[PDB]
Amino acid sequence: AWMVQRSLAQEHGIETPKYLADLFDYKTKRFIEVGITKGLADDYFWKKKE
Amino acid sequence: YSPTSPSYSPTSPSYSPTSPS
Amino acid sequence: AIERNLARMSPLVSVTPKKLTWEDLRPIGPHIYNHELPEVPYNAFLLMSDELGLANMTEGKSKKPKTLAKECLEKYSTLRDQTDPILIMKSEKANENFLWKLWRDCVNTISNEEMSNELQKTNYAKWATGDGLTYQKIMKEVAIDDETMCQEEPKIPNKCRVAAWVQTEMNLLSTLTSKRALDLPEIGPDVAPVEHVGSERRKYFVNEINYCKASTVMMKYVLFHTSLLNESNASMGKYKVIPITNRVVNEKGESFDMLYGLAVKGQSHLRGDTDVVTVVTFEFSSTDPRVDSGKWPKYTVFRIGSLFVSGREKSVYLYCRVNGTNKIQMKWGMEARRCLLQSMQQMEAIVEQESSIQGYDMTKACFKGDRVNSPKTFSIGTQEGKLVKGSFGKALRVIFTKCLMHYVFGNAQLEGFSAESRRLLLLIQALKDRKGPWVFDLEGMYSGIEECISNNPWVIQSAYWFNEWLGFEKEGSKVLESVDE
Amino acid sequence: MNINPYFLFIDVPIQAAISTTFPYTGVPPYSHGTGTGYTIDTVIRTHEYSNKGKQYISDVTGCTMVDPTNGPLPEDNEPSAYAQLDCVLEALDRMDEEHPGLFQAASQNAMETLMVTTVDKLTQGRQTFDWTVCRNQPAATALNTTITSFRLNDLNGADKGGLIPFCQDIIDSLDRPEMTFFSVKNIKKKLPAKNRKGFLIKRIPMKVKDKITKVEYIKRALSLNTMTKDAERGKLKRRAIATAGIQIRGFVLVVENLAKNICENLEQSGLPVGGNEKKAKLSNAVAKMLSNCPPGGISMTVTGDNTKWNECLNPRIFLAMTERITRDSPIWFRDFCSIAPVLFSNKIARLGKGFMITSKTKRLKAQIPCPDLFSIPLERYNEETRAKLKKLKPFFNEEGTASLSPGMMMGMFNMLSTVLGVAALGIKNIGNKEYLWDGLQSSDDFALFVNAKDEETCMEGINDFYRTCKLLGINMSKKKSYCNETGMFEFTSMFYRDGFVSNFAMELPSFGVAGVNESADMAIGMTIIKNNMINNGMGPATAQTAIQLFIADYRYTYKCHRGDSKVEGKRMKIIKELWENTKGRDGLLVADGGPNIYNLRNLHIPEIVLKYNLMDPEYKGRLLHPQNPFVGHLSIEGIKEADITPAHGPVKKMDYDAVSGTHSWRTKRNRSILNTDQRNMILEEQCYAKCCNLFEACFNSASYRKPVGQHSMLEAMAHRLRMDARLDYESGRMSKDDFEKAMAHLGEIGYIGS
Amino acid sequence: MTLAKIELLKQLLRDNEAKTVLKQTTVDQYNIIRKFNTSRIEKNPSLRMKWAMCSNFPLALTKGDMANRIPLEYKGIQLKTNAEDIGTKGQMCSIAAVTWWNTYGPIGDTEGFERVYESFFLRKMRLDNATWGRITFGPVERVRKRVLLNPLTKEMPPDEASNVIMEILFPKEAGIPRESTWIHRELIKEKREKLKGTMITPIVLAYMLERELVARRRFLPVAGATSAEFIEMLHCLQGENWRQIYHPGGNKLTESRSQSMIVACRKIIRRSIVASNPLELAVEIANKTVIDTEPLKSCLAAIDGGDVACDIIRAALGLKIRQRQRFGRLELKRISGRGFKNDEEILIGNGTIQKIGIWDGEEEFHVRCGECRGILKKSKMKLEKLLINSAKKEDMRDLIILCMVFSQDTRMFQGVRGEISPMYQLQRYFLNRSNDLFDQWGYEESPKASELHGINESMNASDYTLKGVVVTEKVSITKNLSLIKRTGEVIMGANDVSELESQAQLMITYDTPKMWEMGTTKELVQNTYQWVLKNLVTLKAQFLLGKEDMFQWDAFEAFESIIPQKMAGQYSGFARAVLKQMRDQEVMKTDQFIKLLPFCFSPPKLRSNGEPYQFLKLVLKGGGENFIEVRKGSPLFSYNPQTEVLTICGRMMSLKGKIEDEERNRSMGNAVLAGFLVSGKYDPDLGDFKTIEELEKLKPGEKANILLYQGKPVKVVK
RNA sequence: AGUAGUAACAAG
Repeated sequence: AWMVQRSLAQEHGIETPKYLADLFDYKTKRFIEVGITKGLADDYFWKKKE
Repeated sequence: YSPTSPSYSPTSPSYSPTSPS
Repeated sequence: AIERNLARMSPLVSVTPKKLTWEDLRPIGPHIYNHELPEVPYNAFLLMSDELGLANMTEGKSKKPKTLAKECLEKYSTLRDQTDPILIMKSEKANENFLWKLWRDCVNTISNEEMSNELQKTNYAKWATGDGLTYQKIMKEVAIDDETMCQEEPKIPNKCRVAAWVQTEMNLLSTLTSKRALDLPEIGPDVAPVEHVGSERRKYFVNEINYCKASTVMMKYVLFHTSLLNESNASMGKYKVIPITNRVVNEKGESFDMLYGLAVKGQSHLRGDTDVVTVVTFEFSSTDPRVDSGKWPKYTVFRIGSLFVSGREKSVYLYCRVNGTNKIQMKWGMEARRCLLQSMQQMEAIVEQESSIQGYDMTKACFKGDRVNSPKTFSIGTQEGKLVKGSFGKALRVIFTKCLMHYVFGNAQLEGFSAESRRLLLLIQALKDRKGPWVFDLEGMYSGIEECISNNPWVIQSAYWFNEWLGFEKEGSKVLESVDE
Repeated sequence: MNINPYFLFIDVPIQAAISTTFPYTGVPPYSHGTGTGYTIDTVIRTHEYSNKGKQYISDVTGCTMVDPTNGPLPEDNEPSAYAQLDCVLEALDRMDEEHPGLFQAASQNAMETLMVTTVDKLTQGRQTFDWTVCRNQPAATALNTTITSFRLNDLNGADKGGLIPFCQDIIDSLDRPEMTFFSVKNIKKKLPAKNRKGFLIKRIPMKVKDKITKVEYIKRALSLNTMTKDAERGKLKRRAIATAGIQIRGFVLVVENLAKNICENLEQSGLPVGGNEKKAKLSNAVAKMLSNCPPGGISMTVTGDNTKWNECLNPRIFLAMTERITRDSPIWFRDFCSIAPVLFSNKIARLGKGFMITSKTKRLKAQIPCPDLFSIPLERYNEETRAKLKKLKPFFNEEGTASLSPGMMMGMFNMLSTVLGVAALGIKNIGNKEYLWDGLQSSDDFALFVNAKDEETCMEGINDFYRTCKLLGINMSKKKSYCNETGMFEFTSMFYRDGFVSNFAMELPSFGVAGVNESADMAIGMTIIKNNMINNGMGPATAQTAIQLFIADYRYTYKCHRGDSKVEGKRMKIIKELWENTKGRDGLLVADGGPNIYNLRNLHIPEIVLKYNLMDPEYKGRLLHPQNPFVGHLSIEGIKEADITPAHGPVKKMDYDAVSGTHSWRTKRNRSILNTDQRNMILEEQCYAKCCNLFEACFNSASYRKPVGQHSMLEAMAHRLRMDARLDYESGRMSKDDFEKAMAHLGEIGYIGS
Repeated sequence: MTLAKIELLKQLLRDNEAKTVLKQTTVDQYNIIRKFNTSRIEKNPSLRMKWAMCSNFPLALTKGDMANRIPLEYKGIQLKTNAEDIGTKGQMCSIAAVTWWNTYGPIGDTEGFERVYESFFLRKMRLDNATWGRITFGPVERVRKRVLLNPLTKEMPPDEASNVIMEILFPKEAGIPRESTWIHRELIKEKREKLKGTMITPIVLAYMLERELVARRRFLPVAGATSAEFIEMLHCLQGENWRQIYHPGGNKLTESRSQSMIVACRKIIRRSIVASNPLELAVEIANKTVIDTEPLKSCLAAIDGGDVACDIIRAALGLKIRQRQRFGRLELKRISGRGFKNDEEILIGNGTIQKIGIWDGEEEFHVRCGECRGILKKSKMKLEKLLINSAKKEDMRDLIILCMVFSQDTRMFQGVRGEISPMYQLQRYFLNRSNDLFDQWGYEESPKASELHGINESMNASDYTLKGVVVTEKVSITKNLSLIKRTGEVIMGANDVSELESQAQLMITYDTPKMWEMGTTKELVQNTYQWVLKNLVTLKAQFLLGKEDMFQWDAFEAFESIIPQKMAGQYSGFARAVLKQMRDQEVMKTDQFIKLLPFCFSPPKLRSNGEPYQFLKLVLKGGGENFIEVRKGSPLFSYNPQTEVLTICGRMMSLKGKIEDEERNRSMGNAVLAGFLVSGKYDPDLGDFKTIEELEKLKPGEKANILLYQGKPVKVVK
């Protein structure tokens, strides 16, 4: 997981995120974090945005 | 001098006797 | 619990303290004075003080061992050509004929126009080398069913007495000669004053040893084992004639190739490190074996001729002996130069201490003296029962020889003896220091020493020397028992 | 005038000339043939010191077990194994008082280290007994053959990575009704030969699968391999030594780690401290006891030696030590620490090759293996063996092994046995008598300092110490121990006389050519000189002569004499050409027939670095060729580490500084056994090597940092190369065709791995 | 590269054995199979090499294109194994093959070599740019200390260093990002550029990076030069019996100069203090002392730090005194007040009793921490005021804890949880974990003034701030080395200088024939007694003529400096008495004369009743072995009448020809107690051997039993 | 024979 993340980040000249990403979009060239919450999406969004 | 030469050792403290004359 | 058990434990469980006195220190191995026992025979791989090298000027080069031996034998043609020798001495189980034939085969091979130093596996070579002497390995089932097949009783090292020659060796090997054999390579040039100090010291320390008889004997052992180990690996299947040689340098710096004799390397399929290869040594000597016959029971000695040595015809004998070695002994032989370091370190430490006191390098002062300081002397030996003092160089030359003897006569007997007698040495020191030493089982301590005194010429002589020195230490102690009374 | 070398001691104190008493230019003693004679001696003696204890039959192995612990107190001064649990516990309680929280601290650190410890840690051991081939192999080999064989019996705890789940499989394997394992068996092919017997037996070893029963396996897992110790110094007679299996190593590691933590914080432990740190510690301890001496009283030092140390020490006592040390620990960790002593309590000694019977008349010899030791009447053995085998009978097992419940033949508890020794030192006094004792303890070696009013009262303290030790199963040698007023003593071959004196002879054999390679050996050789100048009182004159001697030895060993020498040789022929072809000959290494430029001041500078600026750029280019074929796959250990063998002690690894070049080579593996075809064993070696090299091709860090993961090597290699490929194609390093080929190949690999 | 690896994996997976290994072996288990070895292990490597070098093809060849560039033979010499000999063993080569490669082989790229092996090349330039002073022959007291073997580029913990090397060599495999990457960003960047474009194996790069980042510390015998740059030349610096002056090349740290500065100043004061006019001698020595190559005066003037000793020497040399203290990451400069340290066994809140130093008196300090500048005010075991300027969270977090740790507040000592110089250990404890110490303090109100504000544990502004938070020199020196203000207030004294004897990081030299007077106890003892032995003839003659001027011979002043200030005078009283007694009663003992003469220098101190103090042993400074025995031999001084040898600190000197014949039979009992002489032999009726106490509480005329040493009891009369 | 020394090698 980390080898992939560090290969991708180093290839596309982007900062290696301190945490382990869930997906990487090759078109956008950005790491993605997926979230499954049993409450409010906006609550989970801003709590993981911090 | 040369290390093996006795004069290579520095002049040591020497007790010289005292006399008022 | 501890005090409970300690209370009920028997008084028979005791550490039996005994305050040591000089009187308690009886001589070690008193059997070495028993004249019923055989005097310990010479058992070294090569001759030492009794060596004779046939000298031949080197034309600068380091030519082939076969070539340099050939060229040396050509100059002493009379000794080389002798075919009618007088048998002087015969070893109990030695075949004189077979040995002489093997010597002639060696001389004839080394002197021939071929580059090969291989001997044909003749009936005499086969006998000398121990051809086909290993027992056949049969199947365990056959052996179990065979009633006559028993586990053999082990051979035990025989109990011997003091031999006068072991003293003679020490005396003559620690003596100065006109020749230098050391092959010391170059070091980088000196920059640091301490580097200059070491180099100026080496001129005293290295030259003292280099000129002494022991150094030349050491180099012969070193160079022979070096060639023998290479021959043993390179020519496992072949019987090979190997010269016993040395490159010696006189006072003017002239080089001479010495030929001490020829050796026959037998078959050498040396798989294990302890596996034996038979080496048959044919070494020249001026020494008549009849003068001290107790030294020479392992040797078959021919008289091969004569040399004019100092306005006198001196007789030349050929000492022949079936010997053996393994890979380990050869490798330690190849490393025997380190005898220099053990002796040099011990004596340089005294110079460094002496320099600490005076404030300048006391090397020259210790050796030869200077305008301020008298030459440093040491108790060196005994003459007509009286204690004789000798020089710093002599003391260096004694330790160096002693350290060569540790290699030449090194084994489990010397290992055990040196380790166990060291306790006694330190106890004696405690009495000398007036530090009131106590022992727990003195007679058990002597047992561990004395079980190591058997047939090792160096152990037996070391035991003799220990007792001699102990006697003089006991006499000295009488000066201390009067102090503050 | 007759020279007497002992007359030196008239002018120089024995300690001041102690080096001259070590004959370390001599050949150290080697054993020939069998060690069965010596091993059987150990089995008999070990049982002689415990025979008055409880004797019973193991209901696990059927072995004859002897328990001297809590046995009857001895009534003589012979070696006693009758250690009293109470006294051991009282000794450990008095340590716990003097070091509050040490036992729990040590237990915590050891436990936390274990929770972090991975299985690969077990590869750092030396020679290990491999139960699968009933021979000694390297630790890493024995571990692998155990892990792979364990897979055949549904034991995959090793795959988790941590030591604990592997150790769980080891104890769980003892419950398996049958054990299938990978063994080795050789095919015999009778060929002709030019010898008396007329023929030859060419063996071809091949990997097989073998099945053994639970009891048979338990016996193998509890078994020690025995051989004779070679090249041991200061001893007339040889002794048996033992090697343990891989199973117990994980448990021993933790128990020794526990004991190390305790030992580190004990003021009187000479372990695990070593060299200059030990000397300082001992020197401080001597200065303390000297100053803390009662005025008008006397201080005395026992130069202490223990006898039958391993023979008399008892696993059951160590089991108690682990129990009392791990008092406030989780039950799992207390249970973990309990296993190594328990496996030792039920250990079985393998008796070696057996005895050789011969006919001097018929010139025949035969090896009688241990199973068949009693297949012949004992009248056909010599008096010594006939006596041994008669005393062995009760402890002898049908399959040629011996039961050995008491004693510690393998050793391996050096720290825990030191903790036990320091416990005795810790008592200090008995019955409020007018004396105090203290000391230093390094395994079986001890110095005891005793303070009192007179030496008579000091002797009472020494006698009380002597007796106290017997209660812990420790036997002070009365033959080899001696006492004197404080100022001089000997401890682990270090000699004190108003301070520790130099003992140069001890280090002498280490000055030789190490036998790693001509590059490493040059660094090692110069470093040994450098270090002996610092530590062992080697003066500048001797140091410089050492440089000469080393170069002489080096040149003859590696057949690399000076290019301007007229020395014959195959290498020398090319050296002579290199000498002529080279302009800057100062730049040539000694190994290339170059001059020696090493002196005292530059001993610490790698030879290539010293000569670099003096080198010809063609020579320098060849010497340091980045893709040279002499340097193989280098490990971080490969470049820095080298096993150096001292005269006295265990074989330790030392660091050296050398530039990697064409002289940094490696000798072919010892696959040179007479009338043996190793083709199967070599292929196995090459298979693992291929897999590991290709893994290092994908993961370049593997050589440096230990790779982590419980997933397959292939899964890791595939994922890496898939990303490599994609990002090589999307960057334009790889062509569209190559990408399609790569992804097609990866598709086949993806299928093979699932 | 990538395709080649994938193609090679497919070829490898064709082998069903390899397929099994790759599938079954976990990434963890790579580390096990990497070391797999079924070959019989070599027990004698030194022998095996001497053996193998005599064989035809002992070396292993790496299969490749470069191996093939080596011919089968050269001018008859077989270089590598024949193609018909390869198979189920591999291709081997002779040692001659290596020689052939170094003679006629391919010439490879060596670009970056010097940058890869920078560590080793600096080691060489340090030697090449070095200067060598004199070698001198005299006693060297070496101490075994844990020292750094080699200088480092930037020292790190191994785990930290490991990560930095991963970022430099193998970034894709570096794993979880670490904060160290940002800290060492300028190192990484620099190393990447140096190790760009080199073809040398990355494992070699990794090792050589590990060499200059991971430290190697060992116990070695040292003598006043502890810095790695000296340690790497330690073999040439000294033995037990000689010293070699060595100035290494390259630049040295200021912290190394500062540490040596302090050691030098402490040594000058310790020798000066014992002189009549310490200030005169202090100035004489200080002027002629050099720290490596820099004069002491230059270092003191250049470095803004040190201790009491440094300031005292500064005042003596006419330099402005600094009152700078460095408490790890806190830098203080005295504003007002004076503090004295009193080591007392204070009970600490974890559950142990540690001997910590209580600083008495009310002091004000000029504290500083990067951005933070403040004025502190501490009393005995308390903090009263602390006026600090506004700065970053990180810069304030340090200063606020550091101020409350250095003040040694009683709340801090009673707030320790877990197993921990003892004071500096508390700094590194409460810096890592701070949420333990703030709970064991208490909070108070914040001031609502114009400039005043308060902060809490969350590193931000709050009303629950810590208790006491408030956020917004022409000196003279006496003969006795006391620093006095114009008002008469002494602000520093000789008695304020640390007693701690430590090893200088840089080699200190004294450009004076008096340099020997700056020796350690064992050095001074050895030299002093050597001076006595060198002048024994005149010294002994003059003493027997009735003169006692030798008692106060300059040569003995240095010796006095290593006698504890308490006992020096009392020892002299005893020594002079015992000496006078020996000549006055014609009971002379030359060994005892030599032993005690140096102790006669100090101004004598006699008992209240006017008789001298009696002594069993004379204790000198340093370890427990540093004492002289009056009756007995000691580690420092022992005489053997058997061989007339005098051992001083291991060195043996002959007294042959310096001993009176009638002296050898003379008992030492006459020269052991002041105002006592040998009456006769041991008298059991007089009871046990009398103690020094009982011997001092004896009325003149009475007899007593004395034990000189084991087995020498003597009856003595007063 | 010899090496060696409590048991081997003197080819397998």
